[PDB]
This record gives sequence, C-alpha cells and structure tokens, in this order.
Amino acid sequence: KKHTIWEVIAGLVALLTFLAFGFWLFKYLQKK
Repeated sequence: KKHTIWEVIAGLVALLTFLAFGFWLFKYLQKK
C-alpha cells in the first residue's frame, strides 16, 4: 500500500516520540 506498520505505529508514535524525546535527548545530551 504505502509501507509497513511504521506509518501506522511509528508515523503515529515515532513522530510523537522521536520529537518529544529528541527535543530533549539532544538539546540535553548533544548540548552539554
């Protein structure tokens, strides 16, 4: 169709996770 399940769980979570945590992980660990 378009891909696998990512666009169903990832594109649905990763986008709601990668950023949520990313905005920190880096801005905290990558910025120290």
